[PDB]
Amino acid sequence: PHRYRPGTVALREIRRYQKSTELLIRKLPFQRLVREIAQDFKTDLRFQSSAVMALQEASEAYLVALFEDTNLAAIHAKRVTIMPKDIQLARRIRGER
Amino acid sequence: KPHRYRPGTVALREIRRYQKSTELLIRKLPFQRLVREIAQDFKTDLRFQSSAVMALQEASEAYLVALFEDTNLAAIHAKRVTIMPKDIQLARRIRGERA
Amino acid sequence: DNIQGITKPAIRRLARRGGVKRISGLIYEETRGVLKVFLENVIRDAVTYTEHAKRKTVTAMDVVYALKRQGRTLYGFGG
Amino acid sequence: RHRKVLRDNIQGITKPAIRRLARRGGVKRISGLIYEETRGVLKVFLENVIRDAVTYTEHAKRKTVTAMDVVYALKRQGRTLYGFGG
Amino acid sequence: TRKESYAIYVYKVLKQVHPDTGISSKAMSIMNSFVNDVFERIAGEASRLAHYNKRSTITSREIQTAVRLLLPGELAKHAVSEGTKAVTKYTSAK
Amino acid sequence: RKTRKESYAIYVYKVLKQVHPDTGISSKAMSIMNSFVNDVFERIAGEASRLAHYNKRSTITSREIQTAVRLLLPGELAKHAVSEGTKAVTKYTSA
Amino acid sequence: TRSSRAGLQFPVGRVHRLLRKGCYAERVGAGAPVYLAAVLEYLTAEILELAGNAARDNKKTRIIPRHLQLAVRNDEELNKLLGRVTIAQGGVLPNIQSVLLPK
Amino acid sequence: AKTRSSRAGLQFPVGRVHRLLRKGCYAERVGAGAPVYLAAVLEYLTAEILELAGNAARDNKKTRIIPRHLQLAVRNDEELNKLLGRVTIAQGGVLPNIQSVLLPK
DNA sequence: ATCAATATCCACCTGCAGATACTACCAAAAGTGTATTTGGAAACTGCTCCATCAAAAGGCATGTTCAGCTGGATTCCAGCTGAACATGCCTTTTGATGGAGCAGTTTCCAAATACACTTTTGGTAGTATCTGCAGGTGGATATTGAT
DNA sequence: ATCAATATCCACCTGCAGATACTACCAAAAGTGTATTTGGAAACTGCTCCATCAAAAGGCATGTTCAGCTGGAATCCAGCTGAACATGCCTTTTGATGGAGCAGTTTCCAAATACACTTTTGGTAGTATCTGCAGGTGGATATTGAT
Ligand SMILES: [Cl-]
Ligand SMILES: [Cl-]
Ligand SMILES: [Cl-]
Ligand SMILES: [Cl-]
Ligand SMILES: [Mn+2]
Ligand SMILES: [Mn+2]
Ligand SMILES: [Mn+2]
Ligand SMILES: [Mn+2]
Ligand SMILES: [Mn+2]
Ligand SMILES: [Mn+2]
Ligand SMILES: [Mn+2]
Ligand SMILES: [Mn+2]
Ligand SMILES: [Mn+2]
Ligand SMILES: [Mn+2]
Ligand SMILES: [Mn+2]
Ligand SMILES: [Mn+2]
Ligand SMILES: [Mn+2]
Ligand SMILES: [Mn+2]
Ligand SMILES: [Mn+2]
Ligand SMILES: [Mn+2]
Ligand SMILES: [Mn+2]
Ligand SMILES: [Mn+2]
Ligand SMILES: [Mn+2]
Ligand SMILES: [Mn+2]
Ligand SMILES: [Mn+2]
Ligand SMILES: [Mn+2]
Ligand SMILES: [Mn+2]
Ligand SMILES: [Mn+2]
Ligand SMILES: [Mn+2]
Ligand SMILES: [Mn+2]
Ligand SMILES: [Mn+2]
Ligand SMILES: [Mn+2]
Ligand SMILES: [Mn+2]
Ligand SMILES: [Mn+2]
Ligand SMILES: [Mn+2]
Ligand SMILES: [Mn+2]
Ligand SMILES: [Mn+2]
Repeated sequence: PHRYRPGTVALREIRRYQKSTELLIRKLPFQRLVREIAQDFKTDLRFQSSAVMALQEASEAYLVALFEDTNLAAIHAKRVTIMPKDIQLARRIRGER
Repeated sequence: KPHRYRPGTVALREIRRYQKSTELLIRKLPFQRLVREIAQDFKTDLRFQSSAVMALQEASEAYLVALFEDTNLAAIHAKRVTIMPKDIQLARRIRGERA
Repeated sequence: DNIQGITKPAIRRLARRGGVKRISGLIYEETRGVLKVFLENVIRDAVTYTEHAKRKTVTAMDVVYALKRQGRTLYGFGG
Repeated sequence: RHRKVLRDNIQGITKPAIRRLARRGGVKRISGLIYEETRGVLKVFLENVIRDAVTYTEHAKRKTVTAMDVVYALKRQGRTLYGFGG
Repeated sequence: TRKESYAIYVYKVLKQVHPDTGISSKAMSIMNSFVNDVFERIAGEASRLAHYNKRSTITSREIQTAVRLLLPGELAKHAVSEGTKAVTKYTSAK
Repeated sequence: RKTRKESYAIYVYKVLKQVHPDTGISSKAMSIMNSFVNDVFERIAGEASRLAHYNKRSTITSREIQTAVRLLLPGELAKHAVSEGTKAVTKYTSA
Repeated sequence: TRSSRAGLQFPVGRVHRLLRKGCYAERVGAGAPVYLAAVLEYLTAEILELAGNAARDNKKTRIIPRHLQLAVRNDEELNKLLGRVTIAQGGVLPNIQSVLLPK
Repeated sequence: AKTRSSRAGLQFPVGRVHRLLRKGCYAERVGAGAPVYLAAVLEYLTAEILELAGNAARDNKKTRIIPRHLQLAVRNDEELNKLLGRVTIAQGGVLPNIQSVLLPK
């Protein structure tokens, strides 16, 4: 059977997702996460449709940029595999932790 | 057979000493000449209140110290204990000061 | 759970858009925590603007103002 | 009647001074190339703040950079400074 | 020309929490700018709040929300409580 | 009865036709441009405001906007913006 | 109209009005709204010009968010001006660390 | 005649705060309660840092609070540290802190 | 180098969501004029504090030597993480429907603004007088490092 | 462990930069009372758009297998970077001055604010039309990866 080497399909995905703009997290699961979190600050809250979309657009852009910095941290340690220590390093240096 | 502390012992002694004090670490007059030189290249005939230069120095020293903490973390992340230019650059890129 | 609704595949897609090629098994749990903290800080501020205006509906503007004050200005929703 | 030419003053930020700053920053070992990297980083930092401070000075039609000009310049750069007024 | 500072007031509060502790001129300057800074942040946030809701008045209510938006966790809870208390006591006069 | 909500959309559209007569723009992209204009407006008016206060002035003039621009826009972008701003005031004053 | 006198497409009158209501300063000079409207116009043109180019480079006649993202991020100065800004539905620039490439 | 501060039971100047809110142009009108609430919040935050700073001074066998004490107070308190995360206290220095991998043996 | 398996790209089409067009109505925005009110520019000039210069001298930068131990290069391989698939679970669509609650009006009063006086008070000044603590000793104690 | 070279610690003491004290002055600040104006809380309510349900449709997340190749452990060693030393330079300190220029006090005019009245738009709606390009197909050919 035909089998692509480890890494070859990942490079394809990167090229594929860096070219597109669609959101990469399914909308309903995200909308559920949003509602439960808000419920802890005020109950019986309704959300405009655009309101939830703004939160997804912001969260995804935030996570995407964080992975960029996380990637540099892993590459800095002479790796090509991101790990928790890479995300932590990036957040610490950003001034988030 | 003179006495010699091992490599790193005096460095640690210095870290404790400097983290315990608050005095400026760059000589004053030299720093002031640097400020006058740079300012002069932007605009000629400028005078400086002495406290203006001191404010610049406190800010610059606070900035460099914090940057070295981050750089130090970048080196340790790479399993080293020796900071290098690549660590300062990684720190500045992540902080959002570089490309 | 709800945070678990943010799937491994989606997290990998995000990473891919971020230029990541190889991912550690532990990254998925680390990311969820990061995403949760991000949303709590943004949603907390939004709801606060919502409570201030005496509304029971979080508006896009409430989110945009929350993102702006968190230093993460967003364009395209009333900014 | 005239002043002295100012040049190469960035070398006034000596190797011993940079070591000390690194020390306050928790650094134990320093590579030989750190010293020129640091001068470069400081020069950029200084040009950016001084450029703003002088802009405030010129806006007020003064020829003397005040501590306040520096403080406002640091503030707008997101590096608020306490201790010199404002 | 006269330049105002919060120094005499900072000094009163200091004597209240540490009757036998003094404060250097430099520390006091740090305190005056800390007070000026927090004031600006709260006033600015309140300002925006009023605009967002098309109100031309900044009331204790805007200040309260600005305080919840600006201070973290506990500092907010305590600042908020200390603030409403002082308003309630103020309105119960004259 | 619906309250009028101002936007820079029509003015943005005009400027688009001068630089690219045959290209259009989606509504979502227009919303972004509108967000952009409002943002810069606020950044500039804000610095202008502070400049006036730092100098014990109560009037925001073209000098405040100009200095505000030098402080906010990076290098070249600031040179040109200052250029456009001055050009528009001289042409406005002598007319 | 004040805009035509200044030679601008942007609403001088509106800009002026927005400055007053903003409580930016007790008083607002006459030149201020002009200069500001001119600056906003210029920045607008700058971006539409580059985004228009990004759209044609993609064989398209209509400017969408993505084009604005490419215009801004591929420009050193605009990128800086908007370094803390998120353009919705803009995505990111194609970019892969060389150490992750094949062989 | 009595001050609005005493009426509010405050050390901080309610009259000055109210006056500063007007001169700042944060809105057209400023309600009577706003300066009272703001003055009290500012008084409280001041009290909180002076409390912690006075203690740091005491731990260093000093009776006079200096910048360093204000810095120790701020950096050692999680919430104040965050409220002042982008602030630099001149002559404050830093917190004694050495990474473990750097310690001998 | 050869050859099979997918992935990737370009040309040509179509349906349709999203962008145009015109007409219509109108509360609010702009502009034109006329008056009145002022910020803050132009002058003059008090006097703060910034640039400079001299001198003395000792803290600290320089430039070297020497060798400890860290970074960098290799070698290996255990095992984690990517690729490919069979499964079938639950997100996506949408269309319809209550109906919650956002947003537009109209009413009306507690509260804010505008002014005139009268009473305080915080900020400066000009002189005087304590004091917490930096900085230097001296001697006891805690570390570090060679054996 | 033993023991020596040094750094660290801490009680003691002294000089003085810096913090307190006092008395005066007073422009600006605050508090007090009234008079007049209104921002926006209330009470309704029209209808926009948010939450649910239904119900397939199948797109895409799961759970497995298998093994490629990556991360991390072990070793080895050249030479980079720290510790210590001898020198003597240039920064720090202390004073002394001249006068550049920041900042206070008036005088006074080009503008800005304030209102009235007229005219012009930018939005919001409805209704009818058009069009760039997402989503598919078909067929060509690039890119991978096994031999
Ligand atoms: Cl990890
Ligand atoms: Cl390097
Ligand atoms: Cl003007
Ligand atoms: Cl109020
Ligand atoms: Mn020069
Ligand atoms: Mn073939
Ligand atoms: Mn082809
Ligand atoms: Mn073809
Ligand atoms: Mn005047
Ligand atoms: Mn000396
Ligand atoms: Mn020498
Ligand atoms: Mn050797
Ligand atoms: Mn090693
Ligand atoms: Mn192994
Ligand atoms: Mn297959
Ligand atoms: Mn209802
Ligand atoms: Mn309402
Ligand atoms: Mn008094
Ligand atoms: Mn001592
Ligand atoms: Mn001794
Ligand atoms: Mn003893
Ligand atoms: Mn002394
Ligand atoms: Mn006395
Ligand atoms: Mn009304
Ligand atoms: Mn009612
Ligand atoms: Mn299954
Ligand atoms: Mn194997
Ligand atoms: Mn490897
Ligand atoms: Mn392993
Ligand atoms: Mn080597
Ligand atoms: Mn020795
Ligand atoms: Mn002069
Ligand atoms: Mn005159
Ligand atoms: Mn029209
Ligand atoms: Mn038609
Ligand atoms: Mn297509
Ligand atoms: Mn085909």
